[PDB]
Amino acid sequence: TSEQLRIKNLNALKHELKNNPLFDRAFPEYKGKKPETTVVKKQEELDFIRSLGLKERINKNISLEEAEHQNFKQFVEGFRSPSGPLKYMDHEEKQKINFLIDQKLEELEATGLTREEILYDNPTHTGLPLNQDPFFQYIKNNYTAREVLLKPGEEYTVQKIIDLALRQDIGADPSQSAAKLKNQKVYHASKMGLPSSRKNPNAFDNTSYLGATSSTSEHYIKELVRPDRKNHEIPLTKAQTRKQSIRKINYFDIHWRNTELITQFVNNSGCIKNKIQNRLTRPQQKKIARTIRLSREMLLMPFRGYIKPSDKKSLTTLQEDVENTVRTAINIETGHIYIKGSVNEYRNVTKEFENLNDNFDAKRAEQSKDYVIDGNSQKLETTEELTLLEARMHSAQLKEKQLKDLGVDTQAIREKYQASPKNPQLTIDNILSIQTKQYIYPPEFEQLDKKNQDQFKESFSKFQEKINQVPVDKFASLLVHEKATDATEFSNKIQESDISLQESLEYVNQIRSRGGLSTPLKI
Amino acid sequence: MNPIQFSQFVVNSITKHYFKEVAQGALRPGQVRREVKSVYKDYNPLKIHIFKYKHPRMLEIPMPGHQRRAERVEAQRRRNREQINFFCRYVLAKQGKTIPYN
Amino acid sequence: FFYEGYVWNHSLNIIHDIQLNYLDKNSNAIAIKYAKTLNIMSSLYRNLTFKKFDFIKIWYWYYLYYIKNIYFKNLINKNNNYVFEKPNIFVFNIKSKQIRLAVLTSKNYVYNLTVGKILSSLNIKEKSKKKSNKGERLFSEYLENFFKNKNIRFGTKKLAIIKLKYF
Amino acid sequence: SSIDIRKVLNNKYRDSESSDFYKKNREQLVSRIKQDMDVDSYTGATTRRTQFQQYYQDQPSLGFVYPMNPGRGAFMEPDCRFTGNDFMEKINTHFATAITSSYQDLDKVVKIQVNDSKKNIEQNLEKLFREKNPNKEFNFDKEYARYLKLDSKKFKKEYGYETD
Amino acid sequence: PLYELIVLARANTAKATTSLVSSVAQSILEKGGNVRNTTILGDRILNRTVKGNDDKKHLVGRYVQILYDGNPQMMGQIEKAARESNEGIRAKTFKIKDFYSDAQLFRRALKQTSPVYPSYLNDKSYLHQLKQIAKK
Amino acid sequence: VRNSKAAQHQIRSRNFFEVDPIFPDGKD
Amino acid sequence: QILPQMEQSIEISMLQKQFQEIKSEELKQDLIRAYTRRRIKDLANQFSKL
Amino acid sequence: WINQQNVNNINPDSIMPATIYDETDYYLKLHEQAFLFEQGRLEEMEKVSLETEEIQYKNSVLMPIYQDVISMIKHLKSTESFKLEKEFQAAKRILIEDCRNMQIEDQLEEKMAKLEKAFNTLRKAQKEKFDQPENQLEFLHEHLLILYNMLRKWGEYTNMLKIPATVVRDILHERQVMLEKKKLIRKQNAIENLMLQFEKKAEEELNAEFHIEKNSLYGNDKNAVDSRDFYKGIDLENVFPRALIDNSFDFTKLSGLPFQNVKEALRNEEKIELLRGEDPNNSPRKFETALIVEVFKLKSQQLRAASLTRAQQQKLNDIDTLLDLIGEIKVEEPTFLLKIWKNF
Repeated sequence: TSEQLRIKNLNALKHELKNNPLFDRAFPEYKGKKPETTVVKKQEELDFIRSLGLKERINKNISLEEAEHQNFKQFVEGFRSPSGPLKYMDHEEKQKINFLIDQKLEELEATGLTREEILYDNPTHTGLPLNQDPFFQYIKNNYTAREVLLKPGEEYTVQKIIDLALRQDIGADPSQSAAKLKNQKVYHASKMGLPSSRKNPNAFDNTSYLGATSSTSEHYIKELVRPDRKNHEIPLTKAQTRKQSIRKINYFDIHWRNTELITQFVNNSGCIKNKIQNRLTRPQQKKIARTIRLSREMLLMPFRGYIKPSDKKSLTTLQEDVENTVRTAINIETGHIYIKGSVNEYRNVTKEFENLNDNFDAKRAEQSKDYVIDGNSQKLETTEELTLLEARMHSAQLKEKQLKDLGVDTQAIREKYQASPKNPQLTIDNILSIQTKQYIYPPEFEQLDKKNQDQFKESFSKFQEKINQVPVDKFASLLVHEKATDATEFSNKIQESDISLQESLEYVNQIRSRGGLSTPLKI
Repeated sequence: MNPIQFSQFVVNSITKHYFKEVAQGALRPGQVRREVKSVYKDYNPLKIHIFKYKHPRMLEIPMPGHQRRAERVEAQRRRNREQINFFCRYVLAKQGKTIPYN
Repeated sequence: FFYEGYVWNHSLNIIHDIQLNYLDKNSNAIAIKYAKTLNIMSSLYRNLTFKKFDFIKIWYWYYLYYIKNIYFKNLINKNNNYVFEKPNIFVFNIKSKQIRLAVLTSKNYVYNLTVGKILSSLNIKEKSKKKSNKGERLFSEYLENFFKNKNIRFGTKKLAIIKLKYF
Repeated sequence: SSIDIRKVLNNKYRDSESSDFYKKNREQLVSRIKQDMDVDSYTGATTRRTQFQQYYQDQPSLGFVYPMNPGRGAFMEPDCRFTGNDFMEKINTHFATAITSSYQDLDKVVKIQVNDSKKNIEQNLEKLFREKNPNKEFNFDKEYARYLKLDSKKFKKEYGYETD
Repeated sequence: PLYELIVLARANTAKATTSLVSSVAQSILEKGGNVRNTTILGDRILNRTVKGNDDKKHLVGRYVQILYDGNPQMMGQIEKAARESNEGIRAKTFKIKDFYSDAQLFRRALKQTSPVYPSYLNDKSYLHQLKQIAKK
Repeated sequence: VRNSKAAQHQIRSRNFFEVDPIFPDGKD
Repeated sequence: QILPQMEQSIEISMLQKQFQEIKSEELKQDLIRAYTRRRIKDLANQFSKL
Repeated sequence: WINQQNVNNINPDSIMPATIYDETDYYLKLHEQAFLFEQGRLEEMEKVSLETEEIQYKNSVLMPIYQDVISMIKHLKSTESFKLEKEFQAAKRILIEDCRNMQIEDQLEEKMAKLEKAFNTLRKAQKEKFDQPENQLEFLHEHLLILYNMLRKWGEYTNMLKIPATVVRDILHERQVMLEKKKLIRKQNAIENLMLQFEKKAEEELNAEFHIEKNSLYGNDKNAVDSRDFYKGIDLENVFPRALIDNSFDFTKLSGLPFQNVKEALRNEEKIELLRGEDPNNSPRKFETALIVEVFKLKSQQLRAASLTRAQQQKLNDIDTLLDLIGEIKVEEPTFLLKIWKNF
């Protein structure tokens, strides 16, 4: 097979270097052994039969932040990854990942919950259990379907596959049988009344998920040509139109200091709608009209002119008014920023409250009280995760001694650059000393009581033992958590075992031999 | 007329009245009537006295008592129309007939 | 000769002496010219400092960048760049059965334009401006000749704020 | 086919509880399950989106940032001077000290990069005058004035690149 | 009883508001009563011009809360005080009950933990005790 | 809030009865 | 008249052979429905003419 | 609450903290919006809050960085320890599905107990390889360069976020200025047919005036290389070494770093340190530390007592530099970094 490995890798680059327009980001390991290289598309005639099996390049309007992550996902995601792209991926590693998926999917079915409930903590609607959902079952039982939508130059992970299962984010069907429908608008699921309401022809259609469904004459006549015949559909009774389009609102989220809601029920010009165009009952249309006629008078909302997004900004304290400017939101899949208004930025107030710690020692934290790296902490620290700080404090104190042994004047710098927690108002005289005093340092180990010296020492002694118990491999992971003062990884514990290694590996590799996995272990 | 009075003309225009700003510098044909009629719709013509008629001798004002009964009558005239707007549509969808544009 | 020169006094230390006056909102030939110079001032300071924020933290840079955006973006509308010019206004009365039009030129002058003043020139009956089956169209003709004179009172960069009062 | 026994034996027919139909008694069950588990391990982090006929439903798991620095005040406290010509007064306060201290700082950075590398600055120029003026004298301090006093057009023809 | 007060306030530094509150807060206590909080809603652009005490136009305004428990015969003199003041322009009173409910509290309780705030104001033993009393 | 919806707890999740299915598959 | 009658005999026989090797009934009914779309555009161009 | 006591002693911070008008750019945005509200214009008022044209430029800078920060993390997570635990779980699913298929599940509890016992024999046995001075040092020399490369990318990612849009707008003045310099250098040297001329003017003017940096998206049209046609009739065995190709597709090993050596890393900071500080000594940048930087130095002090070869002593002298560097590298927003450590 060693000969075959070369026959693959030699022909592999032939496939890449012909098909990758971006090889430099793929394999930047060598730059001078080749020019800067790209690949270029060219117009072509098409056979009237063979191209039927092709698919479209796009079905949607794509923004710039997606295009980069899509081309990056197309080519470079796997080339830089450890496991490698799905193309040249071995059967064994694909098979290993496939077990861990199955081990996770059944835990979700073991709950009996639904799709939307797991994701959402205040769901509007609730769909199916997952024992009945065909898609989730189709993914669980067939491994190849997991790989179809995953692009060839992409990595084969667990998280990406479970996304499809717990959310069917698939778009239209880009067969050459489907009809490209233009108007596809997607409103939020709180503007809806009954789900049985008639189908908005202007808005998004369920038929686009499969071209075989939108392969009817009406769809082809719509996009490809103009109409000549007016075809009449049965209308609805004035009662049935309303009954479908009834909305219901919390009575407590009616107050005049929330314009995100109240402006939904006024025209563009600034005139109140009827209940019908508002999709409401009688009393809920009263309780809003009072608030408009009152909010008009507190000048949040206009009397007669056009509604403005500044008016649509609901009222609240300075923080939620200020933070929402300061709050820049970033995907963790993709480093780009969401522009304001382009995303629902989320916060459970009740959960943050209940997520706090019911156990707290304010005295134990008086040492680290003035010390803070971040602006403020929304966390109420435990006893354990407090010890981590006092050891961080001890550490920075040790290096001051390390530098002072080499001659550095420690007191000289701490007068110029140390930043107090309490900063007065900024003026022309205060801003230069304080902008130099940005840094936050611990106190001297010398100017202390023994118990204050003991805790910083004992705290350092605890975590020094844990990292000895923790293996060496996951050096960085401790350093990620060491900043944010998370102590879970630091909490490791291995238990005793009387079994010999030969009995172990002979037993484990036997097990794995059944599922495949001819490759034994080596420890 | 003065530059100081200019700002007082614009500030008064925003708050008390309607306001746009065109980006391309010119005025698309029929841009006015659409933007006017949007207000003619938002305001109910069917409750404002001016928007029923143009000729002043129709805009002459009766007693309130003589006017309330007129509202009952015209309201009933609409309900007869609103039903036949539903009837003829209902029938045509049953006969399945079609109107050619050409 | 900054090559041979060591520390020296800057020519721009004079500015502390003169009482700087706040600039009015109507001047924008001048506002733009700050930006053309100051964008060069920062360009080198960034390309050298490699866009690093630690050099921007000090207040006066940040104070300055916020001032570019104001003196750079026109304080008069986008459509003008030089200097304020008093945009023109057009105002139609509609509750007048007769058609009307009032102008507020860029200068102090005002027009009172009606169907009658046209039809006063032509010695026609008192009744036609109501029906205006001609007066509607003679007005449309009057507007064309009204611009052929190419009056100065409108302005170089001609502007307008069209308005309609009644219904 | 498609059928097993263990699903039948592990099954146990029972009677319906309140959970199956009644929301409040059901939602009390759901919260007791979500406490132990964390969705982000199963799905990473993403725009948690689900789409009905034409209706979406979102609860993304993002990373929030709040960048703050004391110099960002710009001395812009609200003091009735939001608009009117009283506004531009609020800008021209530090418009003198802010300019001057800036021009101080290019001359620091420019000079430090010129002082530290005068030699290459002297050497790289002379190599170019030779190709233009081969086998002749090269007065640095005199010819260096021709590196500057030239216009943008003439500077290109001799030196091959443009700056001012 | 408990009445919520709201004011249009000409936006100024923290001193002008503290002067405004310290004037109003004594006008109440001079008569009898309490004061439950002093907070701030937000500065925004106003849809319509306003005349202040300076016979001056404004388009930016600051809203304020002054919650107090006091006579119904006392509210009217308090409205005049704000409307008579230099910082305040308009005023109006309300009556409420959502105060000391859940959502009106937890937002107010996690207020300390905002990153925008400083840290010396964050007293963490406060919230710990505030929780254990606010539990069913 | 921009998206408000009232919890209609009187509504019941599971239908206690059967119905002719609306959108079947095949013809069984 | 003569082109399409000569084309359909070609355009189908090029497909029936392609349906032969396949044994699934999903692809078969999608290629046909894709063939119609690609053939209906031919008529959309004709009505654009006079 | 206010007594008669605290009427005059009201702290303004309780009403209005200093941090907003000092440590935040909020009141700035109001001043522009209202300044224009009187002028009448309303479109620009939105843009001060949204700032689309500036952020889109910023993402073009952020994404290629963040595209790279990921791939390092996965190698930091692809160690031997995590790979074991991925396979710890794979064994469990294979036990049960055998006990299921074999209909022998009552025996499972006695077997699953044996399973966890075995791995604890392996986990301790994994240390006994990494307890050696030999294997220990070899891991750090690669594991840390990957880390050091990451943290400096993280700085670039964090510096670019802090940059306000005012700064970003100025580049979009430069780009407008730099083009016209490139134009004047060059310029000195039926109804449907009208419609077409508008497009080609729009297309060419836009692509140059486009307000976003070149990326993987745009720049591919410039190079006239045509990688396919370049290779037609070539045996790549002769051009490219047979050893490079094999280690390239060894995806478990990362390659294409900027700094593959200690000495290259030290050149980076020196070019940096001169701009920042007039003195590269006594800087406040040095005081920073971690627990992890300092604990492992003590281990370096214990090994350096033990017997070693010359190269192993040279690796200590390489590693002990990287230790001190990392603690000095300023960091930012670990809360935003925790999740990224988990997701990828």
